[PDB]
Amino acid sequence: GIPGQLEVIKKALDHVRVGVVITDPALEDNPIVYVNQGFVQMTGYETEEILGKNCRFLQGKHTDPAEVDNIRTALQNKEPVTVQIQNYKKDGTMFWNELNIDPMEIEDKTYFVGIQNDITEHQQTQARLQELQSELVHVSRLSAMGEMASALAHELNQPLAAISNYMKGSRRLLAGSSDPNTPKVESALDRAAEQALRAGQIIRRLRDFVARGESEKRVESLSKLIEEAGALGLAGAREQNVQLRFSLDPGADLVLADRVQIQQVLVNLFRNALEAMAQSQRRELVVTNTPAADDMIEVEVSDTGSGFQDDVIPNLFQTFFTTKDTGMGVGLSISRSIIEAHGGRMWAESNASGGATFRFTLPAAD
Amino acid sequence: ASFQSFGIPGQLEVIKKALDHVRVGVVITDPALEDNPIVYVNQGFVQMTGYETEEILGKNCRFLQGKHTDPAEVDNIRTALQNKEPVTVQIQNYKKDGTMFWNELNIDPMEIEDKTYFVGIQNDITEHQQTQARLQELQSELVHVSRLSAMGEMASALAHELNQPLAAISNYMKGSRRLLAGSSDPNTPKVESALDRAAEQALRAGQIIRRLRDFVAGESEKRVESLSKLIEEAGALGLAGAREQNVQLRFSLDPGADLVLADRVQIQQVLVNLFRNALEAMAQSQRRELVVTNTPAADDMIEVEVSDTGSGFQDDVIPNLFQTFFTTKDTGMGVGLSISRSIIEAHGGRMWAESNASGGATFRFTLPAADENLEHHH
Ligand SMILES: Cc1cc2nc3c(=O)[nH]c(=O)nc-3n(C[C@H](O)[C@H](O)[C@H](O)COP(=O)(O)O)c2cc1C
Ligand SMILES: Cc1cc2nc3c(=O)[nH]c(=O)nc-3n(C[C@H](O)[C@H](O)[C@H](O)COP(=O)(O)O)c2cc1C
Ligand SMILES: Nc1ncnc2c1ncn2[C@@H]1O[C@H](COP(=O)(O)OP(=O)(O)O)[C@@H](O)[C@H]1O
Repeated sequence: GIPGQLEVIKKALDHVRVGVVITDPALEDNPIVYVNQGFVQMTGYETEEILGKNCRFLQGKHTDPAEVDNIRTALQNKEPVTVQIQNYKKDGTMFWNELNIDPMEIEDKTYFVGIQNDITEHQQTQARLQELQSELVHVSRLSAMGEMASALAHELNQPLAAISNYMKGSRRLLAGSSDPNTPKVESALDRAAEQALRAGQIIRRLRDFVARGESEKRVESLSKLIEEAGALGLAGAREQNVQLRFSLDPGADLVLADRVQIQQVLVNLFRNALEAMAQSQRRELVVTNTPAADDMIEVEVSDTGSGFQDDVIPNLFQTFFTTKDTGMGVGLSISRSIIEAHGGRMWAESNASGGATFRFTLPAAD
Repeated sequence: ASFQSFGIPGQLEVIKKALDHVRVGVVITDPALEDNPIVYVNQGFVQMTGYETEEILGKNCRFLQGKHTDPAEVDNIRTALQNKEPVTVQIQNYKKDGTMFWNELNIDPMEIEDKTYFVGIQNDITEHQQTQARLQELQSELVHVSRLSAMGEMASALAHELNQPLAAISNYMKGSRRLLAGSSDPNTPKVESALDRAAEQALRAGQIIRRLRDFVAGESEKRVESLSKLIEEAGALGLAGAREQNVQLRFSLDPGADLVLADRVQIQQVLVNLFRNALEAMAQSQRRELVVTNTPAADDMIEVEVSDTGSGFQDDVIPNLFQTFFTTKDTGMGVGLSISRSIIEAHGGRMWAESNASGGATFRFTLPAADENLEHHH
């Protein structure tokens, strides 16, 4: 019968996850007379702390008072109104409330039904999309320059190959020479050939690093990728009189990772450390790996550079945060997302020399 | 008898209407009836699926399933219901018009008195899944582009790295030639000739490496600048070698179409890049002539032209049919031109490329004039 039918739909209402309230405007200050379990879960308030209150109790410091005015106006004219608004859970947490209110007429009596949607997650995701799109535009000039470097490097292969052929041909001809100086010319040529090979390796590394590529997680040696990242990222270090120390542990060497991504994380720490040590009297860079909890391996990169002022540390990883006049402030933000996608954490601290120490973790392999 | 809210039928109507304002899909089924038919459905479900209430009531909800519905996740539901268990699946369903949508389905048993009902909550999350896929594409794109930009930040250090083995090679072969001097072996001149060709290739290599520093910065700020001064300074850097290459320089600069709003350093970089490209383009060429002019243009701009008689830009640039735009190819020079164009556009101007009668290249760009009227002055 009609009761029983009522009981069925009320229980169904408590299973919808959106918040549902009904207010009775014939009662002083338009109080909530019905609330479903969805609104309870959403707001953190118990039913007894909701029923009999006007809905404005969800409002707080950063609630837009003009969108509040939009609500009040719509209700005075018994008009429907949709609004996205700042509300507050019982524990004080802000949520974004997408509010939909409609007048209802039952037996010639007006009620208002409110449907509330917590869209905080939705707004976070949208903000993240906008932010990613913005970071891409932010680094586009530098990325073009990286493309130009890769392309010029590739073009460099051609005269190098020609130099090799000329030296190879020359060695052929010198084979028939009995001149006393002929061994010395051959030595010079071999040494030149070594240099051609080393120039070739620099090009190879640059080009492998910028390639779009496969993106698989695989068993990788930390020793190997630290040296690979160092070859790229630590250029100029010897000339800057920076003392490099890689203190590695062979028992903690294999991780599960996309090696180029871990390389780019290390390249960024290295370039940042060299920049931070530019005006430093002592210049020492230490890289260390150790076993860590939950079958992880922790990598530490420490420098003796200008380090971190007291207010700085909790901003380091924030997108666009930089202390440099020409900074982008994306490097650390991108690195942390790579590390978290590999299942680890990345963090920073001041060290005892007044410089900076960065740590990250990756899962150990077998 | 009871007034309005105080009464049962009034209450039923109020809650019925409330449920119809819930935009989520809500269905109630009755498992005591054959094949567990739907006995209640809200307007939310009507809106979501495209079916009217009359086309829903009395059916088993599997009627939304179709071609690419996962039988695994269907079986998961079937099992869970037989054991009166809550269940959530994300499943593929189809609207009345055949459109596929992603249905996040929450199903719970309800007891009203001693009777079991099932309540199903449906959410179309198709757009949510798309936003997630897009987010992952952008993240992945950023991670890649980020490696490129790390290398871009290191452009100058990369040049320094590459310069060392090249300089060593040149010295080894200069030293070798001295050692060969006065050898009486008849193959010696063939060796010397090869060493010299190799010395030339080493220099070519150095020219290529030097281009890495074309756009290396410093913070940029625009000021009133003299085009003629900019052109002169860029000439001294980029055209040193024109005499030895026997390139004729013909500069028709207009005093009084001279002042622009510009970043001195960036604009010099654009000019030096054009000047170097023009020299390279005119090596192995017949007529060797470089023309630079500046001229008032529309919308308060000044237009600069750099024309050569070289072999053309077809390896580095693809101009559109109207020669109002160009697409850069994946070469050192092509990417350099795209950086130059980006610098000009950040100055408010345009850069473009035309063929000329020599079969060479003409590049043109605009910068805002520091004075609001020329060109209506002739
Ligand atoms: C059915 C209904 C639901 C409402 N839900 C909310 C809500 O979830 N959050 C909120 O801040 N205000 C909500 N309001 C609005 C407040 O109750 C009040 O109308 C608003 O603050 C404007 O009135 P005022 O200027 O007197 O505060 C709701 C109003 C109605 C009628
Ligand atoms: C309350 C309720 C709501 C349901 N909603 C859907 C739905 O929206 N889409 C769907 O494909 N199946 C839905 N189902 C599941 C189907 O009715 C059916 O249980 C499923 O196909 C498994 O049973 P079967 O293998 O006999 O077809 C729902 C089931 C219940 C009890
Ligand atoms: N090794 C380091 N020593 C001191 N400060 C650092 C170091 N690495 C990063 N930082 C600080 O973190 C900020 C953000 O760095 P990052 O995200 O790589 O972007 P950017 O280098 O463009 O600023 C830097 O501007 C600097 O303030």
